[PDB]
Amino acid sequence: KLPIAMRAVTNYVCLKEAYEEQKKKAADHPNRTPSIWLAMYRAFGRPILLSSTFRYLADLLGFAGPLCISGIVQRVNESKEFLENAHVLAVLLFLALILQRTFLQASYYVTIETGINLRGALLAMIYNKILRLSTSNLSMGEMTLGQINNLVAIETNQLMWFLFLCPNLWAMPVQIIMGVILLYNLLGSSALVGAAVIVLLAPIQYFIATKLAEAQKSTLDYSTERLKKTNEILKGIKLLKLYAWEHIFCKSVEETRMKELSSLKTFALYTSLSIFMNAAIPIAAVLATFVTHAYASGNNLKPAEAFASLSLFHILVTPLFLLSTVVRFAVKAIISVQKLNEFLLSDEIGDVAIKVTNGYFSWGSGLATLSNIDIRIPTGQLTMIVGQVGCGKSSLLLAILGEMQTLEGKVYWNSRYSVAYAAQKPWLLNATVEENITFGSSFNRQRYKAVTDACSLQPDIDLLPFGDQTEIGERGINLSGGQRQRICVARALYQNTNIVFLDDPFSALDIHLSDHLMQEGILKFLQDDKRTVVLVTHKLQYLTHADWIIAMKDGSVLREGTLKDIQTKDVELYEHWKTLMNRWKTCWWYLTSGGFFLLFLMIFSKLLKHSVIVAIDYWLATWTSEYQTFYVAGFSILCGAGIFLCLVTSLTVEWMGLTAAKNLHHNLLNKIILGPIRFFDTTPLGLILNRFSADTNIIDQHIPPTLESLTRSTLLCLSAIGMISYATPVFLIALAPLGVAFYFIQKYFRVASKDLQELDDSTQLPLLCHFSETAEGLTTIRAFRHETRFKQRMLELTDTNNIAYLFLSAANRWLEVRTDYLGACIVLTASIASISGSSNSGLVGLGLLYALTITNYLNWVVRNLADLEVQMGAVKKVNSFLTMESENYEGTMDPSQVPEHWPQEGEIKIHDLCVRYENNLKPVLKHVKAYIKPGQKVGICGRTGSGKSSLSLAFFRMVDIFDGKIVIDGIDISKLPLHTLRSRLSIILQDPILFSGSIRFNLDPECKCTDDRLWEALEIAQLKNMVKSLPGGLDATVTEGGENFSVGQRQLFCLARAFVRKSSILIMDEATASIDMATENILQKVVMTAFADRTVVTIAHRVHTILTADLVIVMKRGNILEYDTPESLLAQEDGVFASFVRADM
Ligand SMILES: CC(C)CCC[C@@H](C)[C@H]1CC[C@H]2[C@@H]3CC=C4C[C@@H](OC(=O)CCC(=O)O)CC[C@]4(C)[C@H]3CC[C@]12C
Ligand SMILES: Nc1ncnc2c1ncn2[C@@H]1O[C@H](COP(=O)(O)OP(=O)(O)OP(=O)(O)O)[C@@H](O)[C@H]1O
Ligand SMILES: Nc1ncnc2c1ncn2[C@@H]1O[C@H](COP(=O)(O)OP(=O)(O)O)[C@@H](O)[C@H]1O
Ligand SMILES: CC1(C)Oc2ccc(C#N)cc2[C@@H](N2CCCC2=O)[C@@H]1O
Ligand SMILES: [Mg+2]
Ligand SMILES: [Mg+2]
Repeated sequence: KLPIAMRAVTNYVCLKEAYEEQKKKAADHPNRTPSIWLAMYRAFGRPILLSSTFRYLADLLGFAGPLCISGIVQRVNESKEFLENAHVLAVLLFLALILQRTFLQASYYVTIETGINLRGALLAMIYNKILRLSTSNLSMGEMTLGQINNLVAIETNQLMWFLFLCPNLWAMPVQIIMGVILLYNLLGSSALVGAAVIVLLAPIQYFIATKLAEAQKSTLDYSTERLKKTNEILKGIKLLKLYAWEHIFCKSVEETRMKELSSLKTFALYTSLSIFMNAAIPIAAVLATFVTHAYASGNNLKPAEAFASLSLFHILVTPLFLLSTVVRFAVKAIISVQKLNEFLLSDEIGDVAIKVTNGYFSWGSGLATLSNIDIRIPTGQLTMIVGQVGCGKSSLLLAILGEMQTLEGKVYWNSRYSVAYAAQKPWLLNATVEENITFGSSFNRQRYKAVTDACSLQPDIDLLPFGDQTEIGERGINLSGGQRQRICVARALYQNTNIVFLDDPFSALDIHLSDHLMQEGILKFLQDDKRTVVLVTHKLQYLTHADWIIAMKDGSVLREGTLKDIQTKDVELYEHWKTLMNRWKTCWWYLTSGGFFLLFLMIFSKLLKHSVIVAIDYWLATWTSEYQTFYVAGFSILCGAGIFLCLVTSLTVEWMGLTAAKNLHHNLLNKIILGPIRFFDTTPLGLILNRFSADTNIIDQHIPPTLESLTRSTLLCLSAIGMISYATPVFLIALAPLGVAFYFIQKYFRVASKDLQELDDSTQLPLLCHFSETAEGLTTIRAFRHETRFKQRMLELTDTNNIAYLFLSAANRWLEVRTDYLGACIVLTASIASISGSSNSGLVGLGLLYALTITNYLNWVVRNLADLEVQMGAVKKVNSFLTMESENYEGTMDPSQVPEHWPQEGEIKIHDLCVRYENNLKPVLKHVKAYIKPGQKVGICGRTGSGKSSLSLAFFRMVDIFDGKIVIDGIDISKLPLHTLRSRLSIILQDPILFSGSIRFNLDPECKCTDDRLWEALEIAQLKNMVKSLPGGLDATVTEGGENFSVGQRQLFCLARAFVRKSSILIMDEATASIDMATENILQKVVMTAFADRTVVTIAHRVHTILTADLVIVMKRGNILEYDTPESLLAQEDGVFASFVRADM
C-alpha cells in the first residue's frame, strides 16, 4: 500500500513531537509563539538537505555547457591528446546533460516525497486540533467551519506546492553567483558591471515580495468573507427566494468580490512586475557587460570567449525563469502557515449517575450563563428538563459533557463515560441510513429492527431509492427534517451506552410520531435496558411519565424533584404547568473572454519579444565574429526594444486572467441564484460551493501564472528550434523522428494521467468531507467518545489520498524524465549537425547554445501544459452551470393592472389546485378548494406528509402547479411577476434560517426600516428584553447560523423577520415548533391582537393553538377532509379534528 515512512501516522508523530518541542521553547518565553516553520524543519529537514545536495550537483554539471561550447567553437574556428576534438566535446556535453537531468529529477523526487509526507502530517495535526478545539470558537465568531475547510483544502496544499519548489530558494542564488564568478574569468572586470545589475534583483524581488504578501493577505481576507456570504446564501436559498431578498445578498457578495478583485489586481501587477524584472535585468546585464568590454579591453572578444560568456548568461537566465513562481508561492505559503499556526494555537476543551454541585458555567466569554446548578440525575431513570426558551437546558447538557469552560463547581460521573447525544440540531454523516443508525457498532438485526420500528423509520426508508442503504446527508439524498431527526434519535437509541441525552427529539415530529417515539422508544425500549435518560422537551403532557424533573429559569435551576415534590414545595410551578396543559473549447473560451484584442495583443507581443531577444544573441555572434559605434548602437537599440516588449508581454497575460476570473465568477453567481428551488433540492450543496470556492480559487490565482509560464517556455523552445534550424538547415530533417517521439510519450502519459487524475479527485473528496462532518457535529463525536475511531478513519483516508497523489506525481516524473532525455538527444543531434555542416564559425555557437536552451525549457513546457489542462478542467466545471433552468420572473400580467397595494384586502380563493414538485411525480395536492375571507384567521392541521407545506409554498409559486387558480384580491398569482408576489406576502418557515451580521441585518437587509418598527417586531416576537440586555442592542452580532442564540430564539428572530414586513397575508408554517408552550401562548395572543386586520393562515404544530380560529382546515394526503369552524369539527362524532385535540391535550 503505502510504505511505513510514508504513512500519515509516523509523519504525524514526528511533526507532533517537533511542534511539542516548539511549544516548550515558547513556554520558555512570554509572547513568543510556537512556530510551525522550525517544527517542520526539525522533522522533515534531512530529505530537504538531500534534495539540495542533488540540486547543487546538477548546477555544477550544468556549467559543462559553457566549457564545451567554448571548446567546440574554438576548434571549428581553427594519441589520446585529442580531447579538444569537437565531436568528443559534444559527446561529453551530452553525457553531462543526461547526468544533470538525473540529479535534477532525483532532487524533485525527494522534495515531492517530503511535501506529501508533510501534507499528511499537517492534515493529521489539524484534524486532531479539530477534535480538540472548543465550540466557543465557532459560536462567537473566532472562526468558522468554512475557514477550517479552507485550511484543509487550499492552505495546506499551498504549503505543499511551495515545499515542492523549496530547494530553489537557496540553490538559485548559488547557481547565479558561480555564473558571475565564471563570467569574470572570461571577460575580466567588465563582467562585474553585469554582476551589479543581476545583484539588484535581490532588493527588487524582496520589495515585490513584501507587496505581494500584503496583497495576498487582503485577498485571503476578502475571499473568506465572500465565501461566507456565498455559503449562507446557498444554504438559505429557500428563505431568500421566498422573501424576494435574493438580489440584495447577491449585490453584497458582488461588493466583496469587487474588493477581492482589487486585491488580486494588486497581486497581479506586482507579479507582472517581478516577471518583467527577471526578464529585463538579464537583457540589461548583457548590454552593460558587452558594451563595457567593447570600450575597456582593446582586444576584441574571440568567438570562443563570446559564446562561452553568452552560454553563462543563458545559465543565469534559467534560474530567473522560476524566480517569480517561487516568490509567488513562498508569499502564499507564508500567509497559509500564519493561518495554520493561528488555528493550532486556539482555545481547547479544559444512586446518582451525574451529580453537579455549585456549578457556574459560561460559554467561553467570561459571563456565566448557568449559576447555582445543584442537580442530580438518578441512575437508570427518566429525567426531564423543562424551561422556557433560552433557559440553559441545552447549556446544562453541554456543560455536563464539559463542552463549555467551568468557572466554579464540580461534576461527578459516579474522565467521562460514553453518553449517547441526540442534539437539538440533528447531525447526519454522509454514510448510509444503516451507518448513521449503527454509528460504529456491530450490526444486530434484532436490535436494529427494534430501533427502526420504535422510531417509525421503516415506512420512510422503504420510500427511498435504496431502502436502508441509501446515502444520506450532504452529498446524498436530502431527508425531510422529521426524517433526519428521527434518524439521529435512532442513532442515539441503538448505541449500547448507559446514559442517553435527548435534546428535544419531538421538535420536527408530529403528534402521532412523537407519541410513538415516546411510548415505544423511550418508555419501553430504553427502560428494558435500564438506561439513564435525560430529556429536554417542552411537551409538558409527558411530565406524568417523568421519574425526575428539573425546572430551569433564566439560567438557574428553579426547582428539582419528583412531580409530587414540586407540587408540595412549589405550588406555583405545578399550578402553572397544569394551567398550560389545560387540565478544448473551454480553453478557447477562456482565451477569447479577453475580447479578441487582449489575446492577439498578447500573442503578437510575445512573438516580437522573442524575435528581438534572439536577435540580441545573433547580433553578439556577428559582432564577436570580427576576431565600434555601429555595433554598439545596434546592440543598444535591440536591448532597449527587448526591455520594452518584456514589459508589455508581462502585463498582457495577467490582465487576461483578471478579466476571465471576474466574468466567470459573475456569471456563475448570477445564474446560480436565479435557478429554481428544485435545482437546490436535487443538487448537493457541495457541488455548488466547490465551484464557488476551489474552482474559483483556481481560476483566480492558478490559471494566469500557469498560462504565462507555458507561453514563455513554449516560445523559448520555438525560438531555439528556429535559430538552430537557421544555423543548420539539416537539423530540420533530424526534427522528424524526435518530434514524433515527443508526440508518442505525451500520448501515453495522458491515458494514465487522466485516469490517475480522476482517482486523485475521487479520493480527496471523501477526505475533505470527513474534515467537514467532524468539524460539524463535533459535540456528538465527543459525546459518544468516538474520537479514536474518527482519528483512525482520517489516517486511513489521508493514506489513500497520499497513495493516489504519489502515483500521480510518479507519472509526472516519468514523463519529465522521458522529455529530459529527449532534450538531451536533441542537444546531441544539434551539436553534431552544427559541428559538421554549418557555414560560419559563429553559427555553430548559436546552434549549440540554443540547443542547450531547448533542453532547459522543454521540461517546463510539458509540465505547465499538463497543469493547464487539469485547470481548464475546473474552468469547464464552472462553465457547466450556465445551462441551468432559470425561474420565470418575467410574468404576463401587465404591471399597469396590478394596484399599488395588491393584497389590500387579503381574501384568497384557491380553485382546483393540484401541485407536484417535479414532472412525473405524485401530485402532493389533489383538487383542494379553499375560500378565506379578507381579515380571516385560518388554521391548517394534519399529519406529517399531508401537504400543509405544499399548500403554503403554492402561494409563492415554489411548487409547480398542474391545474388550479390561486386568486389573491382578484389577481391570479400565476400572472404576476415572481417578485411582486413573493415580496407582498410574508411566510414564517419551520426551519429557522438565520444569516450572519447584526440583528438589524437579519430583520431588514435593505435597511429600509426605522428602529421603532424593529422594536415593535421584536416585542411581538417576545425577544425585546433579551436584545435590550445584549451588549450592542439592535446591533448585537449573530454568528453564522445563529449559533450564539438558542434554537427557540433563532425561531423568534425568524418570526420578527416576518412581522417587520407587515404585508397583508401571513402564512405561519409550524412557527412554534421549537417555542415552548408558555412563550407560545402569549406570542399567539399578541400576534392575534396585532394582526387582527390581516389574514393569517397558520399551519399549526398543536391543535390547541387553532381552537380560537375563524376557520379550520384538516389535510390528509393532499385532501381537505373537514372545512368548518373548530366548534363544529369538535362536536362531530368520531371526527378527525376531535381526535387530534384529545391526543394533543
Ligand atoms: C538575485 C540573486 C543573487 C538571487 C535571486 C533570489 C535571491 C535574491 C533571494 C535572496 C533574497 C530572497 C527573497 C528575500 C525574502 C523574501 C520575502 C519572503 O516573504 C516575506 O518576507 C514575508 C513578507 C513580509 O516580510 O511581510 C518570500 C521570499 C523572498 C521573496 C525571497 C526570495 C528569494 C530571494 C529573492
Ligand atoms: N452556542 C452558544 N454559544 C454561546 N452562547 C450560547 C450558545 N447557545 C446558547 N447560548 C446562550 O446561552 C443562553 C442559554 O441558551 P441555551 O443554549 O441553553 O438554550 P436552550 O434553553 O437549551 O434552548 P431551547 O430551550 O429554546 O431549545 C442563551 O441566552 C444564549 O444566549
Ligand atoms: N422537496 C421535495 N421534493 C419532492 N417531493 C417532496 C418534497 N418534500 C416533500 N415531498 C413530498 O410531498 C408530500 C407532502 O410533503 P409536505 O408538503 O412536506 O408535507 P407537510 O405538509 O407535512 O410538510 C410528501 O409525501 C413527500 O413525499
Ligand atoms: C538576450 C539573452 C541573453 O537574455 C535573455 C533575457 C530574457 C530571456 C527570457 N525569457 C532569455 C534570454 C536569453 N535567451 C534567449 C533564448 C534562450 C535564452 O536564454 C537571451 O539570449
Ligand atoms: Mg435546546
Ligand atoms: Mg411541513
